[PDB]
Amino acid sequence: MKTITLYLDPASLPALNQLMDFTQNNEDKTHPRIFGLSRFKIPDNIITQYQNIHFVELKDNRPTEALFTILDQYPGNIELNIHLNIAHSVQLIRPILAYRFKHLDRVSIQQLNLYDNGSMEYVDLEKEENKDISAEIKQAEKQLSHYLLTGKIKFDNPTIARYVWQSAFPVKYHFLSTDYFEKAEFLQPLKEYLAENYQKMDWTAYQQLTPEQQAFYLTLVGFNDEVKQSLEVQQAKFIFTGTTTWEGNTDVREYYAQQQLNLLNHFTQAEGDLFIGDHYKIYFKGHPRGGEINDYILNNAKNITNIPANISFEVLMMTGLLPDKVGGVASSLYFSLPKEKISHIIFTSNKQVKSKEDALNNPYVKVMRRLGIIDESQVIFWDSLKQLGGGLE
Repeated sequence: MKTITLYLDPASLPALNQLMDFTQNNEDKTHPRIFGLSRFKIPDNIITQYQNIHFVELKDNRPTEALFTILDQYPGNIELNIHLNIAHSVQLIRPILAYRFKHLDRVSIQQLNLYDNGSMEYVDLEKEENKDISAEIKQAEKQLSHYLLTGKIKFDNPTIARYVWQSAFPVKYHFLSTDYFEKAEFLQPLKEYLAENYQKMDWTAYQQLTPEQQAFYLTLVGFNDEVKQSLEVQQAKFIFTGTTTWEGNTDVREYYAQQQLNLLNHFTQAEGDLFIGDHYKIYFKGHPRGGEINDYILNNAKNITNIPANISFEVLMMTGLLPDKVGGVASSLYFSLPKEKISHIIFTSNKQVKSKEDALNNPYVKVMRRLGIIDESQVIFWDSLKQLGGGLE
């Protein structure tokens, strides 16, 4: 038999873990590998070090049928070692299970490794409170058995279905928040069911790699030496999280840049309501779609160091380079952060959030509040902050 390893993820955090897995096994130059990581282009000069390495696109959270052509190149008995995004696991595995169904004499599933997308999974699990979780699990197990057999996907509970793979295959889950599973009383039947099949995401894997593997990993994830050096200064560090625009009663994008500068001043200036201290070196993490707003902010906040948007907070955590403090405009990204690193999260106006009270009801904010990761006082509504000038700095 031949093992083929498939790395599938439309998002970021599962791919970062899967690229770490690849790096840990990167002395094996010929192990068949299929990469379907929509957000990560593996550089040519890595690809050409490997044989039997293949690439598939994802569409609508499934590998395209081009996957079948690759698997057809392995005519013997093949075992699939599959890495997946938990939230998207059902769609991602569908063409794999379709291929298995068609080649049942030679294709088997060796094991699954599944990784959180992010706050998604937790926001979705919260919607299942008050259900009979034991009964939801058992029904999903039966519907998965039908899926693996007849090929008909229908889950009464798509959220719980993400967690019943052990009923069919060997599986390991890698969770952003094991505390959630262990402290959400309503999920105790699921926590017990998952048994030894889950662990916390391994944020220190990078530190155990050889120096050459560390460099390899940084190349895989697009974390170049310029940005890395900028984050190794022996000083306290604060990252401001930028946004795009919000409901400010104007379409003028410059207004939203100026207002984000005002929010930044409340962290950087002693006069600010959110003052972090004069001893922090300031960084800016623009929203990936901020575009020219990010240029406006960088230009008018002179002493700030830009962190490009492709460098996620998780890859900073994966490499041990998270700053000491993070604050600014809110996003579900904050769910991934250690509690000690979160300063203040500022909510802007939209359809669902028009006040601090609304912000406290935000779905990921609610999970974080239950887990004790933030206090309500760390949640700020944007227009509660007065206009504040910058400094000569």
